[PDB]
Amino acid sequence: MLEQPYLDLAKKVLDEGHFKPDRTHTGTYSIFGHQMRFDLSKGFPLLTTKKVPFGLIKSELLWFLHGDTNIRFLLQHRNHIWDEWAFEKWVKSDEYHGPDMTDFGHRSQKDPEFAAVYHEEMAKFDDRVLHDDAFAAKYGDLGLVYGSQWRAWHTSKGDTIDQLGDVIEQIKTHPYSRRLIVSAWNPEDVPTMALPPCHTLYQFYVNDGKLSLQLYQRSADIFLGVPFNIASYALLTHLVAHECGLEVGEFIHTFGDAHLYVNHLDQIKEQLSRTPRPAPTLQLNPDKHDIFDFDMKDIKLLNYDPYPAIKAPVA
Amino acid sequence: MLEQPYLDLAKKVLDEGHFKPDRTHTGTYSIFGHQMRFDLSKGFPLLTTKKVPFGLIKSELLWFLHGDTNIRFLLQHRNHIWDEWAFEKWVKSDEYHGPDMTDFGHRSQKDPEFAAVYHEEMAKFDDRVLHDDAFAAKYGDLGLVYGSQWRAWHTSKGDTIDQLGDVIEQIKTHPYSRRLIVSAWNPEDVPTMALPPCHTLYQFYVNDGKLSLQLYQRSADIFLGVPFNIASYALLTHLVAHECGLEVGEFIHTFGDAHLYVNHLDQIKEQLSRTPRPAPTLQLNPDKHDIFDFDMKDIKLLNYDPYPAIKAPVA
Repeated sequence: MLEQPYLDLAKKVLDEGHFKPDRTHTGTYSIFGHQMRFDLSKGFPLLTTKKVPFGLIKSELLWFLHGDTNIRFLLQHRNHIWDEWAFEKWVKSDEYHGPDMTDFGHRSQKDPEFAAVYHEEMAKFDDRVLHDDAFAAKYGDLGLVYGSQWRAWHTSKGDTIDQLGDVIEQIKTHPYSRRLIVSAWNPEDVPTMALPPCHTLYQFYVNDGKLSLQLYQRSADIFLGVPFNIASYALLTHLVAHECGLEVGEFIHTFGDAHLYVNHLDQIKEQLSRTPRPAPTLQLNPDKHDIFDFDMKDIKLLNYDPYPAIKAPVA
Repeated sequence: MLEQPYLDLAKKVLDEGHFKPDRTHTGTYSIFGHQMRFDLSKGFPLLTTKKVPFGLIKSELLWFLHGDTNIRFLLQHRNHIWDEWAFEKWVKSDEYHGPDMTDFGHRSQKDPEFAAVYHEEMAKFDDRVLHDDAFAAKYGDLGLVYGSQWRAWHTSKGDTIDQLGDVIEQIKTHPYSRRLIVSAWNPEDVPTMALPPCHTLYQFYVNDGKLSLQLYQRSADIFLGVPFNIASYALLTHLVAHECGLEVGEFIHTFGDAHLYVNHLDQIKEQLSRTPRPAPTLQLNPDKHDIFDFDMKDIKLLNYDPYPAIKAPVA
């Protein structure tokens, strides 16, 4: 069944994982080193064993593909995956004259109404970003995010390299290249910043007139993360394939540390007693071929009949 | 037997490989995506099924570890793996007033005496590098090599980051880090240069008080390359383990494109009918713990009883 390499990872982490005290200790089971393959000709590897929001995914991949870094795009799509980040830096100094929130991702988890403060304060911020150009520009731009380092790497000599656009230029002239590699890792930014990338490095490849893609992800959350990630890059594999006129091969997900957090073993345990269903067909716009000029309504997904989504808390 | 994951790779490439016209077409069998593990507590994964020069390896890793980039070190150790590179750039313009050699790695393969010209000319160059400070400085320094981008990455603001030395600083304070990553890939240099790295990215990890290491190599030569590479990084895993006071775990070799060139199928076929022997024990100096201050005579290897080495031509 298409998503089984998923399910197998978590079976592995569960009974082969190691405990690491490593958060704020908190706990994890973690394996170092794992490839996993998906044949993208069988289906779209959106997990059927719990409902996953494909639109939070195809929006987030369209931000990346537009070279975007400002929050505002996403919040114009009901997409709240990046908020936390920007809001933190908002609640840092100035206009911010309101209720401090150090460790709000904990005080707002070990709360009751420390949740409503944050959730009004965030209601607020998200609205500031939405309408105050002025504001948006300053706080909603996160600056170093994936779309930034995919499409505009700052080079020592002053320019900006569209690292993806050039690799897409070599798929079409040099399909047999062994260097079709985009990095999001920058040695010097890496230690200043909040979130050194998980989705560290990717290489494409061509044979048989089909595109296969390989991701090196450095840290992973089996429960809450990996189901969403499989789809971002399985979609990337389909639109680059789509634009370079080739067919979709395979998506290979390689992990350095994979880990399940301890508060997720319950859910992941229950998910596992379910039985994967025939997976959705992905299907994109022929009349449109400009992928950096794609919008929402041109990637369509059909026949995703999941099981119920499982709520879990993030750790 | 310790080196079997090797042997299995080539069995895979051989009967699962694809033909790619991709050199100067010339031919290869190539797979995209492969992890491979070595438990470094069983032995040192220096192939027993053909003689491999461990000293060409432990010298080359000491150049890297000294932040070195000049050829001269290596040529002071009978180490000719990097020559070709430097010599090419020598035979580019000036003092060079001698027999052009465009495509000498072919004219000097599809030759007879076009070999003696090169091999006197190179005798010569190597000697220039050896004794002419002046010269060495200019031609024997290759500039962007692994030791350069491990220990002195040029950052946009003017400094040089000792990316390895800092990660070795975090093994000892932050052993449970999920970011123990050194890159040799630089987005902007990458397209100017000759040889964009194969040994692209590496991450270390700690559990159980033992160090395991993971390499992402982007292109690989199963026959002539991979046996030498397994040892460079299996040695790195032992000396970092050695200096951070921890034990040696495992070495995980992940490959994007693995490939065997067509002129190597014979040899690799014959190697495979051999039967791997108990592997050598690696053993390093206790009194010395400064690994960047290591020299040759402090890494010792014992009990390597290989089969005969198999000569093959490079393609």
